[PDB]
Parts: sequence; C-alpha cells; structure tokens
Amino acid sequence: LRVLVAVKRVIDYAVKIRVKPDRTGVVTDGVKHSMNPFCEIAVEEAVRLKEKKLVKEVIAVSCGPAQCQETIRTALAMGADRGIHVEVPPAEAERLGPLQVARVLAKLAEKEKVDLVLLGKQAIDDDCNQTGQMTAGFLDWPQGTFASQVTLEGDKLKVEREIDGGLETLRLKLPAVVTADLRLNEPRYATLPNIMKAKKKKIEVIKPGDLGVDLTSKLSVISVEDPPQRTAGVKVETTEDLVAKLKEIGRI
Amino acid sequence: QSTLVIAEHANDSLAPITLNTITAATRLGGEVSCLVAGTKCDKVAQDLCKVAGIAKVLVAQHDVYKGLLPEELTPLILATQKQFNYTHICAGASAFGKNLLPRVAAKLEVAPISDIIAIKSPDTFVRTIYAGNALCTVKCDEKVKVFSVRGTSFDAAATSGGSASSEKASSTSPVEISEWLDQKLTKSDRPELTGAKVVVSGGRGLKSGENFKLLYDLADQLHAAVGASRAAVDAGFVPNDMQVGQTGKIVAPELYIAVGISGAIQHLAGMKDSKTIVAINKDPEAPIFQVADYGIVADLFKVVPEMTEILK
Ligand SMILES: Cc1cc2nc3c(=O)[nH]c(=O)nc-3n(C[C@H](O)[C@H](O)[C@H](O)COP(=O)(O)OP(=O)(O)OC[C@H]3O[C@@H](n4cnc5c(N)ncnc54)[C@H](O)[C@@H]3O)c2cc1C
Ligand SMILES: Nc1ncnc2c1ncn2[C@@H]1O[C@H](COP(=O)(O)O)[C@@H](O)[C@H]1O
Repeated sequence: LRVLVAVKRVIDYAVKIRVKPDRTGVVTDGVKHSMNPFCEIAVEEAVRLKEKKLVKEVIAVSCGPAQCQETIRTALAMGADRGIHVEVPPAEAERLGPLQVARVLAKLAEKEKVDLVLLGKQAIDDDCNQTGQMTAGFLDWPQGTFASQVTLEGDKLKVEREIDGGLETLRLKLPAVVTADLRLNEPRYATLPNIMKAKKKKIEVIKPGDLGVDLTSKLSVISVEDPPQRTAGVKVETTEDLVAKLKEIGRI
Repeated sequence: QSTLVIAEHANDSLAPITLNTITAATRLGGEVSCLVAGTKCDKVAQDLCKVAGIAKVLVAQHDVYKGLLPEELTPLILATQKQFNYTHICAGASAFGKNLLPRVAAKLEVAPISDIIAIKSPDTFVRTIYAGNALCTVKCDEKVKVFSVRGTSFDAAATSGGSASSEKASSTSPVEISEWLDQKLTKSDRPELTGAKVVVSGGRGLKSGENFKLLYDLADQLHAAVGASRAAVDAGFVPNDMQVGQTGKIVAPELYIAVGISGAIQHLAGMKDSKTIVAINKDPEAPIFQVADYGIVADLFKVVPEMTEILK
C-alpha cells in the first residue's frame, strides 16, 4: 500500500490562547505551534503499518504557510518517507478550511495513487471534524472515522471506532479514508539522528492551483470573541457546608 | 427556506439530541421536515409525527441501512435533496451527526458548519473554536446550509402537539463499499451523560478503577451520570465513552462535580457551561478552582464518602 497522511500545524494544545482585540482571530505571532495531536496519531499509525510491512510508502502532506514545512519535517522524523507541502500565503491561509483541504487531498490521492488516506479526527484549533469525511466523499471512498483500532486484511480494512455508547467495528473496501482518535495509539518521539536524517528527506512544494483546486470560500468569519467569563466562586471548609450551599441554591 | 433534519435513533427509540436539533431548525423560520432512515423506522416515525414543529416525516426503511453507514445514507439524502430542494440540512452534533453531515456537504460541494451553539439568522451561526475558548460568528453564503447542532445549546422540542405526515422516501441502490460488522456498547443503568441534570466526574486522582465505585455511590444519591477525564480512561479506570471534554462529550448539566480532576483546557471544553460547578481537589492551585462556583481543597477519599452519607 501507499499511504497519504495529512498533518496540520496548530497552536500547541497547552497554550492559553488570546483573542485579538480587533476580534478578527486569535494571536498566533510569537505563540508556540506544533503538530495537531490527532495528526501525530495518524502519522504513528502509518509508520506502524510500514513497520509491520503492510505498507510500502508513507507520504506526509500539509497545507498552509511556509512554517508548515517544520510540521512535515516532524512527520518525516517519525518515519514518513517523503513530504508534500501545499503552500498557501499567510493571508489566504486564514481562509483555508476543511473544504479546501479536502479538495487538495482528493486530488493528491488520485495523483499519488494512494490506497489509504489517514487524517486526525479533528484539528484542535478549528474543531471542525470534517476534512476526513469530506475527502472520502470527494473521492467516493469509504470512511472509517474516530478509529481506535485498524487492521489491514488483504484488500479490506477492519476498523473499530469510538462511538457515543461504545465501540463499533466496520469493514471497508480499499482504497479508504480513516481518521484517528486519541485511543488509536501513543505517538513515538523522533530522536535526534532521525530529526537530522529528516533534513535530508526532501519536501515537494506545490500550489493549490497546480492541482486545479479553487480556494474560493463562501464562509466568512464575522468575528472572534472571548466567551463570557464566569463569576469567581467560593471555597467551602467542610463537606457539610458544601452540601448546605448546594441545598440553598436549589442544586440539591 | 426548507429544513431537513436527519433523525438519529436506534432500537425503535429516537436519540434525544434530535429533539434539540428540531428546536434549532424551527429557529430558522422555515418549514421543517425530518428524515428517518434505518432497518426499522415504523415506531420512531410515528413518534416524530407528534413532535411539535415538524411538518413532514420521510421514512426510508431498508436492510441496507444496517449500521447507518454514511456511504449508504448519503445517496438517500442527495436524492431527497434533489426532490425537495432544502435550503438547510442539519443533525445533532453527535458521533452520528459528525460522521454523516460532512460527507453529505462534500457531495453538495458546500462547506459545512460544525457544532453550532446559536443561530443569528438563516445564514449566520455562532460556534466555538480552540476547545471552547473563543466564539466564532460565521456567515454562510452556501446555496445549501449543512450544519450540526450542539445539543446542550437548544431546548428539546415537545414530543406532542405536532402534526406531520409520514411519507415513504426516495430509496436508492446499495453502494456496498463498507459494512457494519459488530458493536460493543457500555451497558449502564445510570442516566445518559449528555442529558443528565447532574454529572459526577473523576480523574487521575481516583488512583484505580475500584475506587470509582465511590463516585457511583455518590452519583446514586444524586441520580447523576458519571463522567471522566482522559487520565481515568487511559489508566483503564473507565471506558472512553465516559470521557467529558474536547475529544469526548460536551455536557451542560445543572450541577457538575469534578473529583480528582486538575481542570486542564481540554476537559473544561466539555463542561464549563454547567450551571454550577463544584470541585473536589487537594491541590489549591488546580486550574479547576478558577471555574468552580464551590470548591473544597481536600482529600476526595474523605470528602466523597462524607457527602454520600450527608446525602442519605
Ligand atoms: C487533543 C487532546 C484532547 C484531549 N481531550 C480531552 C478530553 O476530552 N477530556 C479530558 O479530560 N482530557 C482530555 N485531554 C487530556 C488533558 O489534556 C489532560 O491530560 C487531562 O484532563 C488530565 O486529567 P486529570 O485532571 O484527571 O489528571 P491530572 O491533571 O493528573 O490531575 C489529577 C488531579 O487529582 C488531584 N488529586 C489527586 N489525589 C487527590 C485526592 N486524594 N483528593 C483530591 N484531589 C486529588 C490532583 O491534585 C490533580 O489536580 C486531551 C488532550 C489532548 C492533547
Ligand atoms: N491545513 C491542513 N493541512 C493538512 N491536513 C489538514 C489541514 N487541516 C486539516 N487537516 C487534516 O484533517 C484533520 C481534521 O481536521 P478538521 O476537519 O479541521 O477538524 C486534521 O487532523 C488533519 O489530519
């Protein structure tokens, strides 16, 4: 198999974000960014399949500004064979959403002749949980979302998914699209020598236009604002007081 | 302006999230239709007919809908769209809704909107980003508005007072590129986490699964649902469907009790809209105290049992 893995560069999950006072977005300048946690898990899974000799090649791809190349390098250091950067200028990247990314991944899938596309189940910044499903729809391939277990059984895929009341097992005919949930695995850490060799692996750069993808969007963010703040609470000294407090306010 | 709601259900029972989605749909100010698909839809369709606000209920019953696979439902939905030309298509932002709606939008070639918390107009919605730390108002100029609805942001529609006609639906040919094999549901007697009025959650502070028993006992006295943090799930204390947060379930009960949970950004994302939040943590510097209306800096192994007793 040939696998296509999509990784997104986002503000580090541990960072306390700040909304711009002009209410056009969140502060990104001088803020720590890193690979989206869900994407890391997709990469780790692609690499494990290659290590089990079930997958021949792993191509990592990221859409966005020049900084995304570091994210791709990370994927390479984890074990991806080669990277593809679909470059978009910082200004236009602000308008980049699941629809455009899905269109780009769909073209790349058939262009590269991959049998499997792995994505994370959502990006921690936009929280959309859409790109994998849209890519599958565009390609008319089956989808295995929120996957916590994946098994290649010849020309089919066995996927166990996280659903609201438990787990669910599907079987999908290849080629397919799978989106990774946190439970799928624990991502490995790229070691120094691997980060060094990763600098030798070359990243191919292309533009959406070269793929025939139009970045036109009919979605427009009107504003980005801080959610309403909560009134500071009180600390109770005893369990008895806690219950008393809850009782008088009608919670108990 | 016509709205199609994709009803979620299983075992002749309608998923409650569908009721909240109907309320959001009526806010659009158009006629509301409801599509019920599956292997057995006769009971649910009848119930939906009584739901206030619905004008039409389309029934697509067939064995091909076993497992409600997106690849099989999508062609059904596109067919219904060609025939009735809806301006809005929605579903509750559950695992089902999130799985299905983005696939439908791609086929329609429109950009979908996820987990909306408010409707300002038929084309302007509010949703959260960055684990609920920012509110994003979006203007959607798509020919068809495809979006999922946050269940906790809309009241459930009354299950009575509605009059709707049930109609058989534009049923398609099977795709068969995917197949449902089996499932493993977490059988529990406690009330559903998402609809619970009171929720009791535990984190890494419980040290073991056997200790979670304390939360179940407390939960009983409060007729509460029990939730958890990632730490409790990864440690094996409880199953992953019990996780509250950005990667799990979003709840907004009247009372949320966080026990042995630090209050990390990703956990707050799924419970910071609860009416009253109580924290039981031995660390006075735990982030959870910043959002807790009432907090007690103490050992949960002491406080929890006491609270259960005081409650008896
Ligand atoms: C992309 C992503 C998504 C995530 N999604 C989620 C999500 O949906 N939900 C979620 O919860 N997490 C999620 N996380 C994980 C999150 O970042 C934290 O790791 C997690 O919430 C920590 O869990 P905790 O508070 O149980 O553990 P800790 O942070 O270790 O806290 C344990 C707490 O227990 C207190 N304590 C210990 N012993 C006692 C005692 N005897 N009495 C009283 N208090 C005691 C300690 O003081 C401490 O405050 C996600 C992470 C990522 C990267
Ligand atoms: N700009 C991007 N570049 C590459 N992959 C992306 C990009 N945006 C989203 N994705 C992929 O789609 C998954 C889900 O993202 P989203 O639909 O935005 O929640 C992410 O985890 C990535 O695998």
